[PDB]
Amino acid sequence: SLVVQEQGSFQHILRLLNTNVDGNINVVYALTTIRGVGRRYANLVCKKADVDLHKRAGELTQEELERIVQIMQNPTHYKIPAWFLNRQKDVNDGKDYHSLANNLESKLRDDLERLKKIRSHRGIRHFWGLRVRGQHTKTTGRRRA
Amino acid sequence: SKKSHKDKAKHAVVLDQDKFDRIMKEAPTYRYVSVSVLVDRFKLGGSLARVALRHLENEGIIKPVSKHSKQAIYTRAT
Amino acid sequence: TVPSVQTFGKKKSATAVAHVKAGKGLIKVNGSPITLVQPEILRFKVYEPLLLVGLDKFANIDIRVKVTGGGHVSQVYAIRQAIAKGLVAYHQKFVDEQSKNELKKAFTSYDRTLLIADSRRPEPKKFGGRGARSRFQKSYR
Amino acid sequence: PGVSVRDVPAQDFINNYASFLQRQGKLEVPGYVDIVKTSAGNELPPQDSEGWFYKRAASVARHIYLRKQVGVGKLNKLYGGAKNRGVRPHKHVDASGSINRKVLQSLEKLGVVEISPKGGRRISDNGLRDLDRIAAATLEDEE
Amino acid sequence: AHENVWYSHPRKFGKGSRQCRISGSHSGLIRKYGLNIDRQSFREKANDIGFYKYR
Amino acid sequence: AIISKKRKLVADGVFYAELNEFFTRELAEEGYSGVEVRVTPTKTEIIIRATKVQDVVG
Amino acid sequence: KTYSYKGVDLEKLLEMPTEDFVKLAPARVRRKFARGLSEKPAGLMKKLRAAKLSAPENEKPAVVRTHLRNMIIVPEMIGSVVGVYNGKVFNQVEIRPEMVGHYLGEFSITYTPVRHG
Amino acid sequence: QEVVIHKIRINLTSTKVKQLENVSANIIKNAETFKLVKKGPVRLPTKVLKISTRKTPNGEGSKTWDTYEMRIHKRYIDLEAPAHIVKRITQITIEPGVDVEVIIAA
RNA sequence: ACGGAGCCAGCGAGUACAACCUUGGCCGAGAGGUCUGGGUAAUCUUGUGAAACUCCGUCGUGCUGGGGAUAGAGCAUUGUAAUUAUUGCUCUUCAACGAGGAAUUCCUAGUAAGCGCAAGUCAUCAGCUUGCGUUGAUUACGUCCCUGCCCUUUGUACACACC
Ligand SMILES: [Mg+2]
Ligand SMILES: [Mg+2]
Ligand SMILES: [Mg+2]
Ligand SMILES: [Mg+2]
Ligand SMILES: [Mg+2]
Ligand SMILES: [Mg+2]
Ligand SMILES: [Mg+2]
Ligand SMILES: [Mg+2]
Ligand SMILES: [Mg+2]
Ligand SMILES: [Mg+2]
Ligand SMILES: [Mg+2]
Ligand SMILES: [Mg+2]
Ligand SMILES: [Mg+2]
Repeated sequence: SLVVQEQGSFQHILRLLNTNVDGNINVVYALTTIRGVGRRYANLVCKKADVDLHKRAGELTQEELERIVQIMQNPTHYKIPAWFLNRQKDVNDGKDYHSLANNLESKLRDDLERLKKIRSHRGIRHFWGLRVRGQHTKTTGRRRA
Repeated sequence: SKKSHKDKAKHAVVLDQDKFDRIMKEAPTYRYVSVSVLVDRFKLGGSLARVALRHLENEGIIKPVSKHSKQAIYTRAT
Repeated sequence: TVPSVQTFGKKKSATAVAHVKAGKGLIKVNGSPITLVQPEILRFKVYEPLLLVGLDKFANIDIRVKVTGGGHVSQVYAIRQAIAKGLVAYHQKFVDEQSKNELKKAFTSYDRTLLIADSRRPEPKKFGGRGARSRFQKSYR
Repeated sequence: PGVSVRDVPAQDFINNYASFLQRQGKLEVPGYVDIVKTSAGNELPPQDSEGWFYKRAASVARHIYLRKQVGVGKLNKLYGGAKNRGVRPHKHVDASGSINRKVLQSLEKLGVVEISPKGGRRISDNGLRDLDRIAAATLEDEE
Repeated sequence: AHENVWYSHPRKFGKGSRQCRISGSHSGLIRKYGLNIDRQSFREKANDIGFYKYR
Repeated sequence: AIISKKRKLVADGVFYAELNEFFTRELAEEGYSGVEVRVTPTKTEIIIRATKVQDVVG
Repeated sequence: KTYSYKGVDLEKLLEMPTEDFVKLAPARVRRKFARGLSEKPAGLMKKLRAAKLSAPENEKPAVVRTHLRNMIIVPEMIGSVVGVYNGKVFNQVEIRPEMVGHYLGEFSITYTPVRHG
Repeated sequence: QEVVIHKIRINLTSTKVKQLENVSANIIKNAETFKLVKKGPVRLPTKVLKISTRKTPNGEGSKTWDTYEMRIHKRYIDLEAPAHIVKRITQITIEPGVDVEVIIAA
């Protein structure tokens, strides 16, 4: 039934991977705020972590929070396949990984400078900062700065 | 764009003991209470509003008359 | 053998054929009880013939209906026509024509399409647009 | 008196039969459950964490009971609605075939469905009796 | 025109793989039922073929 | 051969168009007027309506 | 870290069997090599092997002009000096270790980028 | 000696109707003349062929679209008849145009 | 909106001197693969079990689970050839967008609109077009006010004709 919900324990501010997460949102749809963590991946990591999907992110204790942040840092060990990974097969080492909030941003930037250093058509277009997937640019965007 | 919305939080999604008592007291004296009628009085966010509504349908505090999805009609019991 | 007749109703494409016999009051559309027509909205509409006649006026008459074509609610209106036409056909072939007159009077006093088929039908679409009587748009510049 | 599956509403019967399969420890659950969205067109995995597979299996059981026989591709075309193709107009996308194949294999293991001569899987005597039993149970639950 | 070079590109499929059987024009062909005629020589010879204005 | 009957009739129409266009192309000097095709159970007769019958026969 | 492509360093990639990299080399390369590719890359490969052999071990190999923009860099090509056909000039690409996987066309810009204003 | 029954079938196709009807009626009448049993000249749904073309040959102007169609009919007929009688019947009186096919269906 | 549960259509089209429609069964989460079967067609695809919609649940006003463009990483199929990303799938990133100025477009009943389906373009692709069906309305049922059209009368210094 309904719960009085642990008078004085409804936390509002959480710091997961230096992300200022709020608590009143649903757990999966609050963790989706963290970069590299989408709705689907957060939903799966919540299902594997045996915590209620309908349970809110404001009143969990720290043990579960740390258990999931462990789960979503080495996913493949926990019956998460190669897919569901932020950087599949990871073209640096061949070891499929799942980059996270700041790691995703840093590695995306590093890939951008790699594409510059290689001086590839895709990389040179990134240097310009234009359409790269080859679409028609007669009217695409027409305003970026 | 402009800071014209000025919309506050305006909702507490999960009840406390105080709001529990207010809900269980003001449950009668209202001929009609819905999900959004319950939201109107600022006492719940709204996702838990229907939770509280069905949880007031445990000892027949409020009788239901129509039980359609997204719209159930609840009238105080006497 | 048992007095039995066969009718049908239509809505835009939808065809509901009904076989009606002298039985013990069976209303089975697609081998299903009438209380269980899916839409959940126009359910009372299939009740419409029945409830204008009054179930007490037919209890040893049974009806089984096979239907196809059209949409859901078009299918429901085909059900309406099929049941009404079957009942009136049974009355006028076996009981009496005063009964047929009184049933037609009771029916036609409400939703005239109860016994008559909806005669107005979709028309072909044409070029120069995306509708049968619609044009794309004009620019001038 | 006599009762059949067609004589009870689809939704209440289907939920009740899914719960009935929930009670029995039968109907083996494949490994890749809890992970799959049952179709590419869907955006997020089923809200029902556990028991949704039993719901689909029950739906397969009733859906085979209605007609003569069906196949996994047929259910794939039926299962799954429209895919929000980003900006593109919503089309019809076939559901995941693996989930339906495993559902039908598990239903064969339960003996509620077997291989039909025409090609596909048709209802079984034991299976149709079980469906009649659960339909009677649901009908008596209603009244 | 070493035979291995000239005309070596395959035309199994695509626009240029089919001719009009009337003028050989690749543009605007009617491939339905293997008419293999373009739109307009077809509208010329269709009343002779058997197509007709009905609606 | 194994051809769809609808496609068989379409091919017959194309055949008729070819024959008529051909007979127009040559027999103008002999006054071509029309061509007819009768696919008989055994043979496939072709009739020529022409002005200069002496010339078309040769 | 010096450079790692897919876990194999430049030390092994420099002397690396091509097919053992075909087990690597994401889906498109695998499909290409599963269908087979053609004799023309074989000729190009032989020409570059000869050119690399004949280079005097301290100067970069001679420029080999090449029209095949549909080509992917094989591991056994690093350091080659190939002019890919931009249309007018076989604009130069010297085969860096990261060339592998990417196509030749990814470095020959067929259009000169536009300048407005 | 082919007196035994063969369950023969006659398929028909015609871009027109009048000659097809005449052929079917003639076949039925000949069968009655030799007094054979049959399934009636069951009609087949009008196989209508429609293809649309841009009526302009170049592509300018108000968008005009034209539709060219045929309508073919099959009308298959099965005969529980012996061999040579039905062969003689189906090899006589075939007016031009109407394509006829014969199958033993053995 | 998203999850589940129901489960209704029609026009089409479809392999031969070449390789289509694809059933059904094994696989893979998927796209997709494989084994076999029918169908030259009211037979088989297919009753194209189509969406929109119907019921029950989660979300509850916050650029929010709306919105999915823009970016990376992989896996697939077509193609001799996918790089300037062919296309589909997996994951993540999440833009602008608060029902939009002057103006302007289409429409009177199965009609507008919403929703799809099939066919044409086809190796592979649609945001397109052509046909089809589905949920199926508001508002007239009239007038020259605007834009024109028709017939008559009248005037003109116009006739390559009020540009
Ligand atoms: Mg241009
Ligand atoms: Mg429309
Ligand atoms: Mg559907
Ligand atoms: Mg669905
Ligand atoms: Mg829905
Ligand atoms: Mg939408
Ligand atoms: Mg969404
Ligand atoms: Mg149909
Ligand atoms: Mg957002
Ligand atoms: Mg829409
Ligand atoms: Mg076009
Ligand atoms: Mg003058
Ligand atoms: Mg002037």
